Amino acid sequence: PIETVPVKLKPGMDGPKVKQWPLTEEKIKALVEICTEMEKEGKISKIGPENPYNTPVFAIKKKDSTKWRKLVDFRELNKRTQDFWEVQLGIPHPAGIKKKKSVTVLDVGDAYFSVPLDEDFRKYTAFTIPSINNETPGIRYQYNVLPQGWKGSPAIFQSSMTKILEPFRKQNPDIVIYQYMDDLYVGSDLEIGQHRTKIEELRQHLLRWGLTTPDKKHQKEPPFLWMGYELHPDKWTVQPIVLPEKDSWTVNDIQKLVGKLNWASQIYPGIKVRQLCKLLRGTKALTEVIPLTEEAELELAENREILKEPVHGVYYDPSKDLIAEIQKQGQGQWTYQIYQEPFKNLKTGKYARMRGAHTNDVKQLTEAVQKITTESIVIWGKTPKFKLPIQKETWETWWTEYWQATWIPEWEFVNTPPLVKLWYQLEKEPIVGAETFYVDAGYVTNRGRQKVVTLTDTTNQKTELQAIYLALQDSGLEVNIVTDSQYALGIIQAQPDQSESELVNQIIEQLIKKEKVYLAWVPAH
Amino acid sequence: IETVPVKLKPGMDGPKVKQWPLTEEKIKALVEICTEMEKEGKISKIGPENPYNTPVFAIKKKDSTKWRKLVDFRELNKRTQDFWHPAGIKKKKSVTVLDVGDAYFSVPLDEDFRKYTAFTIPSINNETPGIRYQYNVLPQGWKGSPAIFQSSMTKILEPFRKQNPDIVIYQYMDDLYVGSDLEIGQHRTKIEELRQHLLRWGPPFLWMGYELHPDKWTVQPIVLPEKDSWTVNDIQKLVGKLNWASQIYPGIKVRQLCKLLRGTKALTEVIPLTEEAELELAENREILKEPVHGVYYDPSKDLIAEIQKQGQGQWTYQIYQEPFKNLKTGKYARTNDVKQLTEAVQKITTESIVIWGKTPKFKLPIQKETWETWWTEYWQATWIPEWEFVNTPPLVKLWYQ
Ligand SMILES: Cc1ccnc2c1NC(=O)c1cccnc1N2C1CC1
Repeated sequence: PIETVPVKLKPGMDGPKVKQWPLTEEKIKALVEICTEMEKEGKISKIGPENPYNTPVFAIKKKDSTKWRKLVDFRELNKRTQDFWEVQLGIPHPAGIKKKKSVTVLDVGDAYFSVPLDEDFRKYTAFTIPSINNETPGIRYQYNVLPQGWKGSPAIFQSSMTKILEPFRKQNPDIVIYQYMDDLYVGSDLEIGQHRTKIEELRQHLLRWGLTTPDKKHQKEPPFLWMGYELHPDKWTVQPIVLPEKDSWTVNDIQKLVGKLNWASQIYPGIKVRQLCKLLRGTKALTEVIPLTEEAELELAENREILKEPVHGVYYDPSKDLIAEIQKQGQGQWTYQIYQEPFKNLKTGKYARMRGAHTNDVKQLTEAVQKITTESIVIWGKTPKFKLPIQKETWETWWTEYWQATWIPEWEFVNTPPLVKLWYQLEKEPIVGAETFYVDAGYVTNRGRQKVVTLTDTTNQKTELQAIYLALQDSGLEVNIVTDSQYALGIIQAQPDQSESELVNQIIEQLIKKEKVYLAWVPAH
Repeated sequence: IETVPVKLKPGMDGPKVKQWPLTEEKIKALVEICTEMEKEGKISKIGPENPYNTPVFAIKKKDSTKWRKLVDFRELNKRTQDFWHPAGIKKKKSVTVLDVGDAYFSVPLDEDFRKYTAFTIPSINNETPGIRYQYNVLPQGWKGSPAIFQSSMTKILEPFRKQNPDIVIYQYMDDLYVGSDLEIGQHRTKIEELRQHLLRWGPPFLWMGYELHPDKWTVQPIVLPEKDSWTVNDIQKLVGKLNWASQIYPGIKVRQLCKLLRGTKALTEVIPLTEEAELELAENREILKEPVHGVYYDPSKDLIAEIQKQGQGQWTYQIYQEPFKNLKTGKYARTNDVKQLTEAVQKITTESIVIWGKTPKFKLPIQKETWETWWTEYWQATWIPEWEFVNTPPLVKLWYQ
């Protein structure tokens, strides 16, 4: 009994005109009973031959029930129907919700069928029920409400829905509602009974609009296994995950395992999959079998142990501040956890993202802070005070001297090894009394020294780094190195401390070893 | 009132742009703002049948404790039909910038366009669907607005224009640039009056409320280290710099310098310079003393703007249309990086407007996620330039300042 939403077909398009599949007399019977049931309920109505449009219908029974069910294939109509505002793909994360005293799930029965369809649009929803006898033709109808499976259906519905609640809502600032598809989660802090009572109030508010809902005795009870998590009104966790105890693992198995493991990491700290992931290298078939390594099985067992003991996330307490803490779990790995009260976790997580072929902890660390911030703003519309294993001086140093602009919010140094530091720094001016190496796969020094080495299967870019490596190698604790390679200059000036290029890493090693190193660039010819 | 029929460029459809998530503080501010804009029938809540969207942000007024609703009409402005500049302004001594945005709201928007102006007030953790509206009047930041309001504008402005033709006034989007050569004392007064002379019909000060002083804007020439003693290193840097700049000023010769560099000498070894070298530097030094000749502003081309992080809160920018063909170069010094960067951008954009009445396509030395995270935190302009993100080469940074 609510405002109907105005619809239109995509521009320059006519309604769908597609032939009805030849049905069975058996199915024709069922359909007529259903469409009649429906026409007396107003959702559909017979139409004149005026209408030339048509959409295929068919009969399928209920699942595990020996009862017929009408289905309408709206693919074509939907191909022609205008687009709508997005049925939000945005899903709330548990760590962002606040505890309630009680909560309730209200399943909306006959959702779509409780809402009207733009009258000027109904015609397009035409379909036919074939006759059993030849020159005794079959029934033409059209939809008056919202057909399941239609484009707008979910959108329009979800909309009206909110419009309806808006009222109730306003006169119940106390209560909290969240609508998801056909369910309505409703929690409050009302004492047991008062809560149960207000639900009905609501249940009625909806009733006034023909919105049928389940009674107390038929409603679902906490916890609520919501896409990945179990939701009690005051605590949460993830969907119970036990690790198989196989002795033979297939590529696919491992993939599935890693995926699962990943999921869990958002809450279960210390979950690691580096070794298991390693198992994929060179694999040739989703059904190939890979034996476990001592580090892989160790890891498996260690994760298996971690999962054994269940954990439960806490809810958002907006009155408190949210603290985010980060740790370097391994080369390239970072773990973090956010909380308002010590160890009382809202959410946890890892960060392995490597942006660029070469990086340093500082750059990497920073990138993680960013990730976190983004998340926060999204789940809580606020950013956390960070706890970081690095000292300002360190940060500031790198910062100030990096070519790209950057920014980190309020953060506090936490002395929690391993601390992130800079393993080396390029001198900012030439070193007096330090041998000067001129490179181009070979070098020459001011002291007569030289070596023109041999490199095979080496790329242009790779030949340049080599020379420099060489230079570092034969030189003493202080070196000045002159090169024409802007590339290398770049790579190194960024003072990376990890790279997935083996050569680099070596050089990096050299650098850390030296007392003072100066790198300079000069043109080619 | 009589609404002028507006339309998108042929075949183009409306914007369907994602809304960057906002902080609760911002959100609330926007709810409060739009709620009142609704009561005034400026905007209206919309329905599912509207698939369009444009991003919304809340910025803080300069030395004002209120918020301003900012709308990223970039995508739309680009798709809107084309509706159909005082060089004297850039010479003016003083120019004040005002925000005339609120005028637009007195004029209704063509009903059949309104839908394209749809935007959304996001919900934390998607706990809520998100509040959607569209505009009923001319919306701030929409290129259409100034055009469609031009007429009424000129009208309320012809008096001052002739009652004070010693003042130049330019209108760009929601902003009014009032130039003059008066004494800063006189200027500020004449500005205020204009304000009431507008109150008369339809304006807090923009850009610190403060002034601008175009007359004093100058080009940052390429420089060379002047120094007492010259070491091999110094010279190497020199030549490197020189060679680069020779692609702009071809008259630059390095010949003699390069010769002081024969031999694999030690980097710190000081090199006294020859006579030919000395003069070669001088000549080069002389060539750089001014911007390269020939470069002219082409209205039919995009105004590009690149920035470099120097350090110590110092930045370098260059405005051009064709590589090496710079229309202007400058310097910016102070906070934190972003803040600084945004202030650079805004500052730079203003100049572009004042000078070539247009906004530039920036190239920022930063990471999207980060920029998207903070820019609104310091932004105060009423317009938003187009921008892209890049990775500055260590050499270029070196070749400037
Ligand atoms: C799935 C979901 C999404 C958003 N909020 C909630 C829920 N479900 C809950 O079970 C829940 C648990 C605790 C507090 N609020 C909750 N609710 C709020 C509505 C009462």
